[PDB]
Amino acid sequence: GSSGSSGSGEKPYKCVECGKGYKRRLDLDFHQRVHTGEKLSGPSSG
Ligand SMILES: [Zn+2]
Repeated sequence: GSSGSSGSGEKPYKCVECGKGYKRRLDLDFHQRVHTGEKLSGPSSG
Protein backbone atom coordinates (compact mmCIF):
# COMPACT_ATOMS: atom_id res chain seq x y z
CA GLY A 1 0.00 0.00 0.00
CA SER A 2 0.88 3.69 -0.12
CA SER A 3 0.02 4.60 3.47
CA GLY A 4 1.53 7.69 5.06
CA SER A 5 2.64 8.97 8.46
CA SER A 6 -0.41 10.18 10.37
CA GLY A 7 0.74 13.67 11.32
CA SER A 8 -0.84 15.32 14.36
CA GLY A 9 -1.10 19.05 14.97
CA GLU A 10 -1.92 21.78 12.46
CA LYS A 11 0.65 24.48 11.75
CA PRO A 12 0.02 28.04 10.48
CA TYR A 13 3.17 28.18 8.35
CA LYS A 14 4.08 25.54 5.77
CA CYS A 15 7.10 25.19 3.48
CA VAL A 16 6.62 25.58 -0.27
CA GLU A 17 9.50 23.36 -1.39
CA CYS A 18 8.53 20.23 0.55
CA GLY A 19 5.35 21.31 2.30
CA LYS A 20 6.49 20.99 5.91
CA GLY A 21 4.81 22.81 8.77
CA TYR A 22 6.24 24.96 11.56
CA LYS A 23 4.33 26.49 14.47
CA ARG A 24 6.52 29.59 14.25
CA ARG A 25 7.59 31.18 10.96
CA LEU A 26 11.08 31.94 12.26
CA ASP A 27 11.59 28.18 12.52
CA LEU A 28 10.49 27.55 8.93
CA ASP A 29 12.39 30.57 7.62
CA PHE A 30 15.52 28.77 8.83
CA HIS A 31 14.35 25.47 7.35
CA GLN A 32 14.03 26.74 3.78
CA ARG A 33 17.81 27.06 4.05
CA VAL A 34 18.11 23.35 3.28
CA HIS A 35 16.19 23.99 0.06
CA THR A 36 18.40 26.93 -0.90
CA GLY A 37 21.75 25.26 -0.31
CA GLU A 38 23.99 23.96 2.46
CA LYS A 39 27.54 22.59 2.43
CA LEU A 40 28.03 19.88 5.05
CA SER A 41 29.77 16.88 3.48
CA GLY A 42 33.42 17.07 2.50
CA PRO A 43 35.70 14.10 3.26
CA SER A 44 35.37 11.08 0.97
CA SER A 45 34.52 7.73 2.56
CA GLY A 46 37.33 5.22 3.00
ZN1 LIG B 1 10.97 22.56 2.96
